[PDB]
Amino acid sequence: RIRIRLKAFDHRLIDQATAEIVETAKRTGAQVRGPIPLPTRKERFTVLISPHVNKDARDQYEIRTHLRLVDIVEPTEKTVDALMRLDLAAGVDVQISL
Amino acid sequence: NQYYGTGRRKSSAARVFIKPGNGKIVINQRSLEQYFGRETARMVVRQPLELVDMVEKLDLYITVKGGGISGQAGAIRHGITRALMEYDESLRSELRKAGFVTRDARQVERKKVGLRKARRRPQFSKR
Amino acid sequence: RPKTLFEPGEMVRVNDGPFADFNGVVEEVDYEKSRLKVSVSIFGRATPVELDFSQVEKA
Amino acid sequence: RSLKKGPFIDLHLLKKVEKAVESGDKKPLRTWSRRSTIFPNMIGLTIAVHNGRQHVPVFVTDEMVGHKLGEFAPTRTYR
Amino acid sequence: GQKVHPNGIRLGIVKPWNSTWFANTKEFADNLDSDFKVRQYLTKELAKASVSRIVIERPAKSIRVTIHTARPGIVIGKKGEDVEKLRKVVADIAGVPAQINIAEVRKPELDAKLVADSITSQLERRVMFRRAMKRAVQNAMRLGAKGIKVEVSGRLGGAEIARTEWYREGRVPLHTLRADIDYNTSEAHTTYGVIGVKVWIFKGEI
Amino acid sequence: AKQSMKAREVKRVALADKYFAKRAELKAIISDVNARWNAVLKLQTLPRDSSPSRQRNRCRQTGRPHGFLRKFGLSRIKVREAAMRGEIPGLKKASW
RNA sequence: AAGAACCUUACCUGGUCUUGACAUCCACGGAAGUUUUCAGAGAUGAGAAUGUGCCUUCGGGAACCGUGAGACAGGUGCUGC
RNA sequence: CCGGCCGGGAACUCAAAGGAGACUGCCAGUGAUAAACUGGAGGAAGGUGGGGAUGACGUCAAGUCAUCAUGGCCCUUACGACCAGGGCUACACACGUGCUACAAUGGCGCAUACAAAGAGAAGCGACCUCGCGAGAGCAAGCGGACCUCAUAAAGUGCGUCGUAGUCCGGAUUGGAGUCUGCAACUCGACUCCAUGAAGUCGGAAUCGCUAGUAAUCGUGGAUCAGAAUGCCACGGUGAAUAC
Repeated sequence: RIRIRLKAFDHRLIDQATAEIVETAKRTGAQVRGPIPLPTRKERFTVLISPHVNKDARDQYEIRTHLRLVDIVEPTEKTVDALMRLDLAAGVDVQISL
Repeated sequence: NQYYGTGRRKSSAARVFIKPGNGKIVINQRSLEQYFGRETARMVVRQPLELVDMVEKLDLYITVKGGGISGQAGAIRHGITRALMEYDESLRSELRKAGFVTRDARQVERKKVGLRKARRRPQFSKR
Repeated sequence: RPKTLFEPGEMVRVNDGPFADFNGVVEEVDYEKSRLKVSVSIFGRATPVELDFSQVEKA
Repeated sequence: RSLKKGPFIDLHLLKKVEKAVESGDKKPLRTWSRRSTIFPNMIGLTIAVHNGRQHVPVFVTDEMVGHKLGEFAPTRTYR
Repeated sequence: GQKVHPNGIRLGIVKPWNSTWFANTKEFADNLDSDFKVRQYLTKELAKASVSRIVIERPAKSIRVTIHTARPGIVIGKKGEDVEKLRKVVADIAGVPAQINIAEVRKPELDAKLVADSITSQLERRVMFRRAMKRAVQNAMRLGAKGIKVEVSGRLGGAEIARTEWYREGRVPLHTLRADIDYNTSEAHTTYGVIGVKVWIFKGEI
Repeated sequence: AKQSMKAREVKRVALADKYFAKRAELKAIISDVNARWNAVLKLQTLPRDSSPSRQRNRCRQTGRPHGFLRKFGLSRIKVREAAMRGEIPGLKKASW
């Protein structure tokens, strides 16, 4: 009943990471819940596009922090011993809750 | 046992579950008159039921969420129309002739830069 | 259990969680939750994990 | 207008006030602080308040009880 | 003046981000500051080596930096000692352990940043800028794809009337989001002022 | 290049880091009523440059005090330039 | 200017320095830090209490501080014809 | 245990990835047998469905040397720096952009069901306690579908005011204060008490808007120690008219 929560900027990277996570959980076979679609947080910024003066001209930027949680509920000894070093992705933020 | 219709009216989503039973309906654990029957735009949820004219034939149960009163009313009406879609296709043709099948694609417009509102430009003088 | 309470600067071990057989150091102690955080170095990244005193056993 | 739990007195203003009441009557000295709170116990000073290019003397009287020292020094010049 | 930055509009689908790591806000600011310091010192040190791109990945107590370079031998130096040394000073300036990575870029005169740097170096050498653009477009057509556009602006012969010259053959569709147009700019300092060079070029068929 | 301005800023950051967070969290605790004094006559003796209100959030690329953003720690021009260069991760140009 | 209470100020009155508040190469000795005094509006000018590290082949390894001339540093000064 | 209670496929809103879908596709008429135009069936949207980004060669020697960089000139024992005060907030006037209202479509007291978009650790801070108040402690929860900001308001039911310079509006002024920050006189926001200017829908002239639009009503965010009637952004009700 532990939950693994994952944050990323690239949804393709986080989906491939959680796909390898569920593939390593299911490569032998276990009762494992898939990743949940926890909502993406959007940081939006409107800043001025000219150095001196603007009236209508501003540029608009957005950061989408995509959020997943896989919630491993089934204990498997090989999964616990080797659920590290699977994705090898440097853009993925990992947290553990219970 | 169940006949289901969702319906959406630009910020409101409903879920309509119908058993064949008594004609009294309920919306968010209270009746139509207790929810917005005192308010305006009350007849739109009766329009698909009074166009075909059944009153006590079916038993409705609707949970609606999001939006305002008329958005919720339009979502409930459109969930009733998807229930009639699940019923039959001749009545689908009748509701398409009436104008209730289409989900309303009129959402609110975004606020744009350099403007006070979505389309309202700020006033500028001649000089 | 004897010495069931841990302190910072003392090595702890994970028993039930998925981080057994790795080194760890205690970062933050929550008195209200009655449970402790371990900062594990894994995937090149410092990762805080929250665990229970009766759930883990020290080495 | 300020907080009723504590008045604001400068420490340098307080030591000037204590030295001035130690000495007694004294010719005015130039003080640069306009952020001050006065009291009826220390009404009687002839301390002068600085406002930019000109320095004006201030003789405090009995009716001012909580006013700033900068209120009596006009910072701006009008015709 | 009125054009969008094409890399900045292609970042969503075609151009990869130059930094791909993740951070929350209170270390996001510090990571941008350390990223600029590392990139600025690395560009200053390897401007002689004529590098193309600097890509930073961080696991939040480590940094791993990949330099796309025309000549990897100049950067790796003599038996890895020089590259180990600037890896050491990058670790010292970032406060985290550092890994170095070298990616060779093929066709250096088809690489976008190196064309701007070469035209900048040629204007530092004070050869004719018009010949610099013709050599750039000729060599790109000779050993690569079929679209490149060069703009050279500012103090072109010291004329009073301002004039921007740009040379044109091939296709550079900038409004098309599918095509991979690499664009870069550079500044050349001379005794009559600074000259700005901006190059657009696509690489491959889709 | 406003290096005087930036040196003033980093000097007051260093002085505020030296005279803050050693007794600053106890200021309200000592001053407030627990459910004049020598303690409060000592408390009204603190200097003025040690406060964090002395600081201004300035850019780190340039030192420009206007147009700042806390998340990037940069002025608006250099936020735009780094976004269009790709040096800011995840800052795709919004288009809704 | 997506933020003017002396402080974010770039302007004014008054008080202070010409290697400078900020960067590098030098000659002389030392770390740091915490509670204060003699004057001040502060910038600033001079003494107390305390620890005195890995130490390199004992050149007291290495930020940091106080003196001095040139190298220099600084300018949100002018020129967007 | 009337608080969405717990085994449950997760039915279903929802979130978030992979896709399907809408391409004049199909049929009639028009067009020259062409492109194309009009109408109709099906369908969630039919004719770039809606909106946004995307703004060619060039013009205005248009704007920024004050974001930064740079050519020339200038000070470099003063066009440099450190300070304490003040000014950037002045005031016989003139113009531009907005906010509040001139009222009954409304004002005051009570009850009443929802929103969407967000942000939160040098923070968001429910709740305990006192006060007809801004609001004062070691109070839980949260670094975020959980916890907080956060009672949504116009609206709907009443009771009252009955077309008055008024139970309309709040300017200005005087008392008693909170919060922030070392310190609100110049020079922050508020609420506790008191007064209640002008204002009776505004001349010549002039501005925005073709549908979820204009109007109107709330809400969040950026910078921010504290301070928006501005800016960005989100939702509720939602027109009239294009011969």
